[PDB]
Amino acid sequence: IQRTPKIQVYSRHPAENGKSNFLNCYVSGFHPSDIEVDLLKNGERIEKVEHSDLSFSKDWSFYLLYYTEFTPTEKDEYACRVNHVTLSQPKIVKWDRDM
Amino acid sequence: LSSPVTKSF
Amino acid sequence: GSHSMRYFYTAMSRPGRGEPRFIAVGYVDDTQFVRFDSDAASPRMAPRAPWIEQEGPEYWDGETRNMKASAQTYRENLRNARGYYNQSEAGSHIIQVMYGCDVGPDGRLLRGHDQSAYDGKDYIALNEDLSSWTAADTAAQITQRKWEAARVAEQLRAYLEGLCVEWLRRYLENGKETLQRADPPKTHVTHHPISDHEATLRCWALGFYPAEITLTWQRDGEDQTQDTELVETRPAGDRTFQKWAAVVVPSGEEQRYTCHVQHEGLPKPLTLRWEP
Repeated sequence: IQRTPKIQVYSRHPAENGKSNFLNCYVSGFHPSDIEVDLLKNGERIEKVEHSDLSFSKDWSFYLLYYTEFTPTEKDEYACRVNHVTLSQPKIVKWDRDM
Repeated sequence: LSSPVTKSF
Repeated sequence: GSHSMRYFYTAMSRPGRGEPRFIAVGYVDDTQFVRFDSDAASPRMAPRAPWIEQEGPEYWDGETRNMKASAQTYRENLRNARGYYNQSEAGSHIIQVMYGCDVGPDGRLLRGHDQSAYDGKDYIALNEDLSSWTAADTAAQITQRKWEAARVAEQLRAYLEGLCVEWLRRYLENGKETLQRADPPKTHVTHHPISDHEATLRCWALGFYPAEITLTWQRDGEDQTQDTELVETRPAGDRTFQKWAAVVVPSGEEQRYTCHVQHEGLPKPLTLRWEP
Protein backbone atom coordinates (compact mmCIF):
# COMPACT_ATOMS: atom_id res chain seq x y z
CA ILE A 1 0.00 0.00 0.00
CA GLN A 2 2.85 2.45 0.86
CA ARG A 3 6.44 2.59 -0.41
CA THR A 4 9.39 4.34 1.25
CA PRO A 5 11.60 6.62 -0.88
CA LYS A 6 15.10 5.60 -1.93
CA ILE A 7 17.39 8.70 -1.71
CA GLN A 8 20.55 9.59 -3.70
CA VAL A 9 22.65 12.79 -3.14
CA TYR A 10 25.28 13.46 -5.76
CA SER A 11 26.60 16.05 -8.21
CA ARG A 12 25.76 16.48 -11.93
CA HIS A 13 29.51 16.40 -12.95
CA PRO A 14 32.41 15.02 -10.77
CA ALA A 15 33.10 17.38 -7.82
CA GLU A 16 35.97 19.89 -8.16
CA ASN A 17 36.53 22.36 -5.22
CA GLY A 18 35.74 25.91 -6.33
CA LYS A 19 34.14 24.79 -9.64
CA SER A 20 30.41 25.41 -10.41
CA ASN A 21 28.16 22.34 -10.48
CA PHE A 22 24.64 21.03 -9.65
CA LEU A 23 23.77 19.24 -6.41
CA ASN A 24 21.14 16.55 -6.97
CA CYS A 25 18.76 14.77 -4.71
CA TYR A 26 17.02 11.88 -6.50
CA VAL A 27 14.02 10.43 -4.69
CA SER A 28 12.55 7.29 -6.16
CA GLY A 29 10.64 4.04 -5.45
CA PHE A 30 8.04 5.83 -3.33
CA HIS A 31 4.25 5.59 -3.05
CA PRO A 32 2.06 7.79 -2.57
CA SER A 33 3.38 10.84 -4.50
CA ASP A 34 3.29 13.46 -1.71
CA ILE A 35 6.89 14.09 -0.66
CA GLU A 36 8.83 16.89 1.03
CA VAL A 37 12.42 17.35 -0.16
CA ASP A 38 14.97 19.95 1.00
CA LEU A 39 18.56 20.58 -0.13
CA LEU A 40 20.80 21.54 2.83
CA LYS A 41 24.02 23.70 2.80
CA ASN A 42 25.68 23.28 6.29
CA GLY A 43 22.29 22.23 7.84
CA GLU A 44 20.30 25.16 6.39
CA ARG A 45 17.65 24.93 3.66
CA ILE A 46 18.75 26.14 0.21
CA GLU A 47 16.04 28.27 -1.39
CA LYS A 48 15.30 28.31 -5.17
CA VAL A 49 15.63 24.45 -5.44
CA GLU A 50 13.87 23.27 -8.63
CA HIS A 51 12.47 19.76 -9.30
CA SER A 52 11.47 17.52 -12.25
CA ASP A 53 7.79 16.99 -13.16
CA LEU A 54 6.21 14.05 -11.31
CA SER A 55 6.55 10.72 -13.09
CA PHE A 56 6.85 7.03 -12.18
CA SER A 57 8.55 3.73 -13.10
CA LYS A 58 7.04 0.44 -14.50
CA ASP A 59 6.30 -0.75 -10.90
CA TRP A 60 4.12 2.49 -10.43
CA SER A 61 6.44 4.07 -7.83
CA PHE A 62 7.21 7.78 -8.20
CA TYR A 63 10.47 9.58 -8.80
CA LEU A 64 11.66 13.16 -8.69
CA LEU A 65 14.90 14.94 -9.11
CA TYR A 66 15.54 17.99 -6.88
CA TYR A 67 18.52 20.15 -7.96
CA THR A 68 20.26 23.51 -7.49
CA GLU A 69 23.49 25.17 -8.77
CA PHE A 70 26.33 24.93 -6.21
CA THR A 71 30.09 25.47 -5.85
CA PRO A 72 31.63 22.69 -3.71
CA THR A 73 34.46 23.52 -1.23
CA GLU A 74 36.48 21.32 1.23
CA LYS A 75 34.78 23.08 4.22
CA ASP A 76 31.08 23.17 2.98
CA GLU A 77 28.89 20.17 3.88
CA TYR A 78 25.80 19.32 1.84
CA ALA A 79 22.78 17.10 2.49
CA CYS A 80 19.29 16.13 1.40
CA ARG A 81 16.37 16.15 3.88
CA VAL A 82 13.37 14.02 2.87
CA ASN A 83 9.98 13.52 4.50
CA HIS A 84 7.18 11.16 3.38
CA VAL A 85 4.11 9.42 5.03
CA THR A 86 6.28 6.20 5.44
CA LEU A 87 8.81 8.15 7.57
CA SER A 88 8.32 9.02 11.28
CA GLN A 89 11.01 11.73 11.25
CA PRO A 90 12.72 13.35 8.18
CA LYS A 91 15.63 11.40 6.61
CA ILE A 92 18.99 13.13 6.02
CA VAL A 93 21.37 11.75 3.44
CA LYS A 94 24.71 13.59 3.44
CA TRP A 95 26.42 14.41 0.13
CA ASP A 96 29.52 12.27 -0.49
CA ARG A 97 31.68 13.05 -3.58
CA ASP A 98 32.54 9.30 -3.73
CA MET A 99 28.87 8.03 -4.11
CA LEU B 1 0.71 13.03 -29.37
CA SER B 2 -1.56 11.87 -26.52
CA SER B 3 -4.42 9.36 -26.70
CA PRO B 4 -7.71 10.97 -27.73
CA VAL B 5 -9.51 7.90 -26.20
CA THR B 6 -11.92 8.33 -23.26
CA LYS B 7 -11.15 5.68 -20.57
CA SER B 8 -14.15 6.05 -18.14
CA PHE B 9 -13.68 3.51 -15.24
CA GLY C 1 17.85 1.50 -33.17
CA SER C 2 14.54 0.89 -31.34
CA HIS C 3 12.36 3.65 -29.78
CA SER C 4 9.35 4.22 -27.48
CA MET C 5 6.75 6.90 -26.80
CA ARG C 6 5.00 6.91 -23.38
CA TYR C 7 2.55 9.13 -21.55
CA PHE C 8 2.44 8.87 -17.75
CA TYR C 9 -0.77 10.14 -16.02
CA THR C 10 -1.16 10.64 -12.27
CA ALA C 11 -4.66 11.57 -10.91
CA MET C 12 -4.55 12.02 -7.12
CA SER C 13 -7.57 12.85 -4.96
CA ARG C 14 -7.12 15.14 -1.91
CA PRO C 15 -10.44 15.39 0.06
CA GLY C 16 -10.92 18.77 1.68
CA ARG C 17 -8.06 20.12 -0.56
CA GLY C 18 -10.05 20.75 -3.70
CA GLU C 19 -10.40 18.67 -6.86
CA PRO C 20 -7.97 15.83 -7.80
CA ARG C 21 -4.61 16.90 -9.25
CA PHE C 22 -4.11 15.50 -12.81
CA ILE C 23 -0.50 15.39 -14.17
CA ALA C 24 0.49 14.03 -17.66
CA VAL C 25 4.14 13.73 -18.83
CA GLY C 26 5.13 12.63 -22.31
CA TYR C 27 8.41 10.86 -23.13
CA VAL C 28 10.34 9.73 -26.19
CA ASP C 29 12.58 7.00 -24.69
CA ASP C 30 14.17 8.75 -21.66
CA THR C 31 13.55 12.30 -22.83
CA GLN C 32 10.52 14.11 -21.45
CA PHE C 33 9.00 16.42 -24.17
CA VAL C 34 5.62 17.57 -22.77
CA ARG C 35 3.87 18.13 -19.42
CA PHE C 36 0.35 19.07 -18.31
CA ASP C 37 -0.41 19.91 -14.65
CA SER C 38 -3.91 20.94 -13.53
CA ASP C 39 -2.20 22.64 -10.51
CA ALA C 40 -0.19 25.03 -12.81
CA ALA C 41 -1.33 28.73 -12.67
CA SER C 42 -2.59 28.34 -16.25
CA PRO C 43 -2.79 24.58 -17.21
CA ARG C 44 -1.78 23.91 -20.84
CA MET C 45 0.18 21.08 -22.54
CA ALA C 46 3.73 22.65 -22.32
CA PRO C 47 7.06 21.94 -24.19
CA ARG C 48 9.90 20.22 -22.25
CA ALA C 49 12.25 19.47 -25.24
CA PRO C 50 13.51 21.93 -27.92
CA TRP C 51 12.44 19.70 -30.85
CA ILE C 52 8.73 19.91 -29.81
CA GLU C 53 8.68 23.78 -29.70
CA GLN C 54 8.38 23.81 -33.53
CA GLU C 55 4.86 22.24 -33.24
CA GLY C 56 2.17 24.69 -34.36
CA PRO C 57 -0.85 26.21 -32.55
CA GLU C 58 -3.23 23.46 -33.78
CA TYR C 59 -0.96 20.90 -31.97
CA TRP C 60 -0.77 22.73 -28.62
CA ASP C 61 -4.47 23.64 -28.68
CA GLY C 62 -5.49 20.08 -29.67
CA GLU C 63 -3.30 18.60 -26.87
CA THR C 64 -4.42 21.10 -24.15
CA ARG C 65 -8.12 20.37 -24.94
CA ASN C 66 -7.36 16.59 -24.84
CA MET C 67 -5.61 17.00 -21.43
CA LYS C 68 -8.46 18.93 -19.85
CA ALA C 69 -10.92 16.28 -21.15
CA SER C 70 -8.58 13.51 -19.79
CA ALA C 71 -8.36 15.44 -16.40
CA GLN C 72 -12.20 15.52 -16.19
CA THR C 73 -12.52 11.75 -17.11
CA TYR C 74 -9.87 10.75 -14.47
CA ARG C 75 -11.56 12.93 -11.83
CA GLU C 76 -14.82 10.93 -12.49
CA ASN C 77 -12.71 7.65 -12.52
CA LEU C 78 -11.42 8.44 -9.02
CA ARG C 79 -15.08 8.87 -7.83
CA ASN C 80 -16.13 5.54 -9.47
CA ALA C 81 -13.02 3.67 -8.14
CA ARG C 82 -13.69 4.80 -4.55
CA GLY C 83 -17.20 3.37 -4.98
CA TYR C 84 -15.89 0.11 -6.57
CA TYR C 85 -13.68 -0.42 -3.47
CA ASN C 86 -16.31 0.70 -0.89
CA GLN C 87 -13.87 3.39 0.25
CA SER C 88 -14.42 6.41 2.60
CA GLU C 89 -14.78 9.93 1.06
CA ALA C 90 -11.93 11.08 3.46
CA GLY C 91 -8.97 9.13 2.04
CA SER C 92 -6.62 10.31 -0.64
CA HIS C 93 -6.38 7.95 -3.69
CA ILE C 94 -4.28 7.68 -6.87
CA ILE C 95 -5.06 6.45 -10.39
CA GLN C 96 -2.00 6.01 -12.63
CA VAL C 97 -1.84 5.29 -16.38
CA MET C 98 1.09 4.48 -18.65
CA TYR C 99 0.50 3.99 -22.33
CA GLY C 100 2.30 4.12 -25.65
CA CYS C 101 4.12 2.40 -28.45
CA ASP C 102 7.44 0.71 -29.17
CA VAL C 103 8.91 0.81 -32.71
CA GLY C 104 11.92 -0.93 -34.27
CA PRO C 105 14.80 0.57 -36.36
CA ASP C 106 12.41 0.62 -39.34
CA GLY C 107 9.88 2.54 -37.19
CA ARG C 108 7.31 -0.34 -37.37
CA LEU C 109 5.13 -1.18 -34.34
CA LEU C 110 6.93 -3.65 -32.07
CA ARG C 111 4.22 -3.47 -29.35
CA GLY C 112 1.57 -1.23 -27.74
CA HIS C 113 0.78 -0.63 -24.02
CA ASP C 114 -2.13 0.72 -21.89
CA GLN C 115 -1.74 -0.09 -18.19
CA SER C 116 -3.66 1.45 -15.31
CA ALA C 117 -3.16 1.32 -11.51
CA TYR C 118 -5.20 2.21 -8.45
CA ASP C 119 -3.20 3.14 -5.29
CA GLY C 120 0.04 1.69 -6.75
CA LYS C 121 -1.44 -1.74 -7.50
CA ASP C 122 -2.24 -3.09 -11.00
CA TYR C 123 -5.86 -2.35 -11.91
CA ILE C 124 -6.39 -3.05 -15.63
CA ALA C 125 -4.00 -3.55 -18.57
CA LEU C 126 -4.53 -3.78 -22.34
CA ASN C 127 -3.04 -7.17 -23.44
CA GLU C 128 -0.20 -7.42 -26.08
CA ASP C 129 -3.05 -8.39 -28.53
CA LEU C 130 -4.48 -4.83 -28.22
CA SER C 131 -7.97 -6.42 -28.24
CA SER C 132 -8.56 -7.89 -24.75
CA TRP C 133 -8.03 -6.74 -21.08
CA THR C 134 -6.44 -8.05 -17.92
CA ALA C 135 -8.47 -6.87 -14.83
CA ALA C 136 -6.58 -7.39 -11.54
CA ASP C 137 -9.65 -7.83 -9.33
CA THR C 138 -13.51 -7.76 -9.25
CA ALA C 139 -13.58 -3.94 -9.21
CA ALA C 140 -11.42 -3.79 -12.38
CA GLN C 141 -13.87 -6.36 -13.95
CA ILE C 142 -16.63 -3.64 -13.85
CA THR C 143 -14.30 -1.32 -15.79
CA GLN C 144 -13.51 -4.29 -18.12
CA ARG C 145 -17.29 -4.80 -18.86
CA LYS C 146 -17.83 -1.06 -19.53
CA TRP C 147 -14.76 -1.13 -21.94
CA GLU C 148 -15.74 -4.42 -23.59
CA ALA C 149 -19.25 -2.90 -24.17
CA ALA C 150 -17.84 0.39 -25.62
CA ARG C 151 -15.12 -1.55 -27.58
CA VAL C 152 -12.40 0.72 -26.05
CA ALA C 153 -9.69 -1.84 -27.05
CA GLU C 154 -10.45 -1.15 -30.78
CA GLN C 155 -10.12 2.63 -30.31
CA LEU C 156 -6.87 2.06 -28.39
CA ARG C 157 -5.44 -0.29 -31.03
CA ALA C 158 -6.37 2.32 -33.70
CA TYR C 159 -4.42 4.98 -31.73
CA LEU C 160 -1.51 2.71 -30.84
CA GLU C 161 -1.10 1.42 -34.47
CA GLY C 162 -1.80 4.75 -36.18
CA LEU C 163 -1.30 8.07 -34.34
CA CYS C 164 1.17 6.85 -31.63
CA VAL C 165 3.46 5.24 -34.31
CA GLU C 166 3.09 8.16 -36.84
CA TRP C 167 3.81 10.88 -34.22
CA LEU C 168 6.73 9.09 -32.59
CA ARG C 169 8.34 8.65 -36.08
CA ARG C 170 7.84 12.44 -36.61
CA TYR C 171 9.35 13.32 -33.14
CA LEU C 172 12.36 11.06 -33.90
CA GLU C 173 13.00 12.96 -37.16
CA ASN C 174 12.49 16.37 -35.46
CA GLY C 175 14.75 15.42 -32.52
CA LYS C 176 17.17 13.49 -34.79
CA GLU C 177 20.37 14.98 -33.23
CA THR C 178 19.46 13.97 -29.66
CA LEU C 179 16.79 11.27 -29.80
CA GLN C 180 18.76 9.13 -32.22
CA ARG C 181 22.08 9.74 -30.53
CA ALA C 182 23.33 7.32 -27.84
CA ASP C 183 25.95 8.77 -25.46
CA PRO C 184 28.27 6.00 -24.11
CA PRO C 185 29.13 5.96 -20.41
CA LYS C 186 32.38 7.56 -19.17
CA THR C 187 33.77 4.75 -16.95
CA HIS C 188 36.29 4.31 -14.10
CA VAL C 189 36.95 2.09 -11.07
CA THR C 190 37.55 3.49 -7.58
CA HIS C 191 39.14 1.63 -4.65
CA HIS C 192 38.30 2.22 -0.99
CA PRO C 193 39.88 0.11 1.80
CA ILE C 194 37.32 -0.96 4.48
CA SER C 195 39.59 -2.90 6.85
CA ASP C 196 43.09 -4.46 6.79
CA HIS C 197 41.71 -7.39 4.76
CA GLU C 198 38.83 -5.78 2.71
CA ALA C 199 38.28 -3.07 0.10
CA THR C 200 35.42 -1.71 -2.02
CA LEU C 201 35.79 -1.60 -5.77
CA ARG C 202 33.29 0.79 -7.33
CA CYS C 203 32.58 0.72 -11.00
CA TRP C 204 31.22 4.04 -12.25
CA ALA C 205 29.38 4.83 -15.47
CA LEU C 206 28.55 8.55 -16.19
CA GLY C 207 27.13 10.77 -18.92
CA PHE C 208 25.23 8.03 -20.68
CA TYR C 209 22.05 8.22 -22.72
CA PRO C 210 19.65 6.38 -22.78
CA ALA C 211 19.25 5.19 -19.15
CA GLU C 212 19.38 1.44 -20.09
CA ILE C 213 22.76 -0.03 -19.07
CA THR C 214 24.31 -3.22 -17.63
CA LEU C 215 27.02 -2.94 -14.97
CA THR C 216 28.29 -6.23 -13.57
CA TRP C 217 31.29 -7.36 -11.53
CA GLN C 218 33.01 -10.65 -12.25
CA ARG C 219 35.47 -12.47 -9.93
CA ASP C 220 37.59 -14.93 -11.99
CA GLY C 221 35.10 -14.59 -14.90
CA GLU C 222 32.13 -15.43 -12.63
CA ASP C 223 29.26 -12.90 -12.16
CA GLN C 224 29.07 -11.52 -8.62
CA THR C 225 25.27 -10.86 -8.77
CA GLN C 226 24.71 -11.66 -5.09
CA ASP C 227 27.60 -9.69 -3.56
CA THR C 228 27.24 -6.73 -6.00
CA GLU C 229 25.69 -3.53 -4.61
CA LEU C 230 24.00 -1.80 -7.53
CA VAL C 231 22.54 1.69 -7.07
CA GLU C 232 19.49 2.73 -9.08
CA THR C 233 20.23 4.53 -12.37
CA ARG C 234 19.92 8.25 -11.63
CA PRO C 235 19.46 11.34 -13.87
CA ALA C 236 22.35 13.83 -13.90
CA GLY C 237 20.10 16.83 -14.84
CA ASP C 238 21.47 17.31 -18.39
CA ARG C 239 19.58 14.43 -20.20
CA THR C 240 22.24 11.89 -19.03
CA PHE C 241 22.28 9.17 -16.41
CA GLN C 242 24.66 7.77 -13.80
CA LYS C 243 25.02 4.37 -12.13
CA TRP C 244 27.57 2.51 -10.00
CA ALA C 245 28.21 -1.11 -8.93
CA ALA C 246 30.24 -2.02 -5.90
CA VAL C 247 31.80 -5.20 -4.63
CA VAL C 248 33.69 -5.84 -1.39
CA VAL C 249 36.86 -7.73 -2.16
CA PRO C 250 39.59 -9.28 0.04
CA SER C 251 42.81 -7.15 0.08
CA GLY C 252 45.32 -8.31 -2.54
CA GLU C 253 42.61 -9.96 -4.68
CA GLU C 254 41.66 -6.73 -6.62
CA GLN C 255 43.13 -7.94 -9.90
CA ARG C 256 40.78 -10.96 -9.97
CA TYR C 257 37.79 -8.60 -10.38
CA THR C 258 36.55 -7.10 -13.64
CA CYS C 259 33.73 -4.69 -14.24
CA HIS C 260 31.66 -5.28 -17.33
CA VAL C 261 29.73 -2.48 -19.03
CA GLN C 262 27.00 -2.90 -21.68
CA HIS C 263 25.46 0.17 -23.26
CA GLU C 264 23.77 1.04 -26.63
CA GLY C 265 26.33 3.86 -27.07
CA LEU C 266 29.26 1.35 -26.93
CA PRO C 267 30.34 -0.61 -30.08
CA LYS C 268 31.50 -3.51 -27.84
CA PRO C 269 30.98 -4.34 -24.10
CA LEU C 270 33.72 -2.70 -21.95
CA THR C 271 35.87 -4.58 -19.44
CA LEU C 272 37.62 -2.56 -16.80
CA ARG C 273 39.78 -3.20 -13.76
CA TRP C 274 41.14 -1.14 -10.90
CA GLU C 275 44.33 0.53 -12.20
CA PRO C 276 46.33 1.35 -8.99
